[PDB]
Amino acid sequence: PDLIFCRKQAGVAIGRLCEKCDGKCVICDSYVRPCTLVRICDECNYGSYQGRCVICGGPGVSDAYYCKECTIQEKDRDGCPKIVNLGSSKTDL
Amino acid sequence: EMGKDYIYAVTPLLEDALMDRDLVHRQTASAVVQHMSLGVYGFGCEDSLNHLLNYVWPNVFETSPHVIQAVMGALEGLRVAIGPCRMLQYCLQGLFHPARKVRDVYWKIYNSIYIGSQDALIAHYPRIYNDDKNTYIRYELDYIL
Amino acid sequence: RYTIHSQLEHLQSKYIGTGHADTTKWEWLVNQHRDSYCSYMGHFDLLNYFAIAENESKARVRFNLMEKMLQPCGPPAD
Amino acid sequence: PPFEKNFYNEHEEITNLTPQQLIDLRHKLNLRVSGAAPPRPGSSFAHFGFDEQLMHQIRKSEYTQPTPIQCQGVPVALSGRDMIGIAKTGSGKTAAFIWPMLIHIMDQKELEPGDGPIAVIVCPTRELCQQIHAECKRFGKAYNLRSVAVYGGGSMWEQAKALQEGAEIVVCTPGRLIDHVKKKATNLQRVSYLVFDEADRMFDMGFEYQVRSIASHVRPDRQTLLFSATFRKKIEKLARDILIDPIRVVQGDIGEDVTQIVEILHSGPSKWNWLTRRLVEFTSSGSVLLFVTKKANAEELANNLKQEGHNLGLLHGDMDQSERNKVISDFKKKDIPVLVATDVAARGLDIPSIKTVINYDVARDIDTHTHRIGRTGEKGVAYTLLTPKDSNFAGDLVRNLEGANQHVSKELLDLAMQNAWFRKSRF
Ligand SMILES: [Zn+2]
Ligand SMILES: [Zn+2]
Ligand SMILES: [Zn+2]
Repeated sequence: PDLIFCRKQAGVAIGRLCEKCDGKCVICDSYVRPCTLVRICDECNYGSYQGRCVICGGPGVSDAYYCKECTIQEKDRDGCPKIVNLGSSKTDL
Repeated sequence: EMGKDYIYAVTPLLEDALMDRDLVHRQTASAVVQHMSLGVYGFGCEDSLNHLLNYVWPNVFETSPHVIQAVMGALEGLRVAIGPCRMLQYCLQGLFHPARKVRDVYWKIYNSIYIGSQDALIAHYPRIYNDDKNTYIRYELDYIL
Repeated sequence: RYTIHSQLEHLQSKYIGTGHADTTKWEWLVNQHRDSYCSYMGHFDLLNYFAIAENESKARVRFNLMEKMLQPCGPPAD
Repeated sequence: PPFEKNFYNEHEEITNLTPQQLIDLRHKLNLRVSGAAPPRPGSSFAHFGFDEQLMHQIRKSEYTQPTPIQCQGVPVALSGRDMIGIAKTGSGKTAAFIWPMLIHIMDQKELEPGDGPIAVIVCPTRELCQQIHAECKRFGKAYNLRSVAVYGGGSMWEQAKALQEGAEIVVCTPGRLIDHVKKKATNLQRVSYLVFDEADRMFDMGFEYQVRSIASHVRPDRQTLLFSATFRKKIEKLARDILIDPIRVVQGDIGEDVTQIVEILHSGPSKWNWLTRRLVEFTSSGSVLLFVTKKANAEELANNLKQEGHNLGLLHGDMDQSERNKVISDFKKKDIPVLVATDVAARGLDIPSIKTVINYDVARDIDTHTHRIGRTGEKGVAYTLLTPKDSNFAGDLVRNLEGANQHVSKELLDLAMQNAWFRKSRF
């Protein structure tokens, strides 16, 4: 898998989720207790990328959250959690 | 937090499972320990979780990716539940071991404990003495009023 | 070869104060002293304590702690 | 010099047990016992046959009646057998190996000037050394035997002096014993009874190299006892290396075996007819996993099975990940009932539907053998195919089967017994 996190300084944009992966934690893939709202960086929310899914990239229909365990361990305090595809290009998958 | 009355009942099963030939047993048992320790935090089950930490630790010398990834997550949850002091006390053994493998593993564990709760470690570092050339004692903390 | 796990471990090595298997005692203890001084400057009552113990003003204690941050523990070996 | 190991005379009450009574006695003692021809356990000091001098010290103990690990371990050790005791502190295990040690020592010539110890007990810590030493001096007084403790963290020079005065028993930590031996404070030339206590703790504390060095420098026809609170692959491998046909004694609550069938065939090429006559019946029970070591052999077997009309997959180490995942998925979903794999490629095959594992080509070693047959399901069986060129492996396999209380056919035993290193060292 050629997938990393963005991990840039996140700003005031809010992450979205498509309807497949809707109630998951963007970090640990859990469904128990969504706690903290996800912020993304300004580059990952731009132009045609505005409003896409943080996890997969599809059309977003709800807000993305950190679960309670990640909030307790302070995993919301790293960079932008958008998934980046290194094996392909920008307008690719 | 409802699971705080039921850690003692489950500890023997987990002790058997964390000492087992099957790798999936140990991986899943470390997942259990992680979720227990994060679920009870600020309720006082440090005795039970210290007992379980004794059985989690021998698995840090594991070459398998998913197993070592489960063990590290259990250790990070036990950091939150138990305190960085006990984790630092377990970790100070092998930071300067002669064996480069032991040093690798222990510095991984220490770097986790350091990135999480860097400021709490100021109170838990041990006393290291001055040699001929360098001063390593912290004197302000020895001041008495 | 690009995984999330090797990206996490490389970002850990970028956090100042982190070490590896070739870290020396000198480096470890210099990190300890530097964040000890930063924490004394952050916490107000530890600084009150030191300022009463050594009969100095708080601004003077902060300036002294800042000056001691450039080379704590003396110079390195080699 | 020759020495005796077997000092045991089974009590009639124990000889007179029916097979069912024996099974129920071990259940009552909460013990699981394996190995070749284990002695029956006793249940009383009378069954151990101790004389009045030893019983005198035992009655001033701290003991009645014997503990379970003593009940089984004392007859094992008195019989001269090696032993793996999987048991926790302080289940009476220390006395379990100390009492037979005393009897063993008493049979030999007394110490001459220059003689090293007859028995050595190796410990992870000074603390345990001192406890074990205290017990050795207590019980050893029954026969006026001398014990010296040499451990790290203790005076090198006082220990050297005590060793020079002479001792039948040395209790030690591993590195410190080795140090005194190299310094010629003592020597291992009279050691015939060797105990490694808390061997798991010793490995965890970094002592495996020292433990192995000691074992390597003590005469190989010694009696050796190994105790651990846990069994893990590291200690099991150790036991294979430093014990000879041990009886394995496990306290029940600390433990928690695959059905093996071994066939001895004419030659490598005759494995094919063996397999084609049986493979359909095997697939009727569930999925079938065939192991080989070499890619070329995997390929040849798989190609022949395909030509034979079988619906099978192949898994070898040169497969890319997607290639690999397809085969494993097909096997998991039962799209293919049969899979040929090499050892190196077999990750991902802990599949419940596997009811037959076949070791078609012989495993490189017994560790690999164990890893292979672990893939089997219960209702599941692991077949191993040997030929007359596999006699060395056969010896290791016999010992593996015996430790697992599995059947050792006459044919298999005869094959193993072809080699002197097996046929003699054999208990
Ligand atoms: Zn999470
Ligand atoms: Zn971003
Ligand atoms: Zn999505």
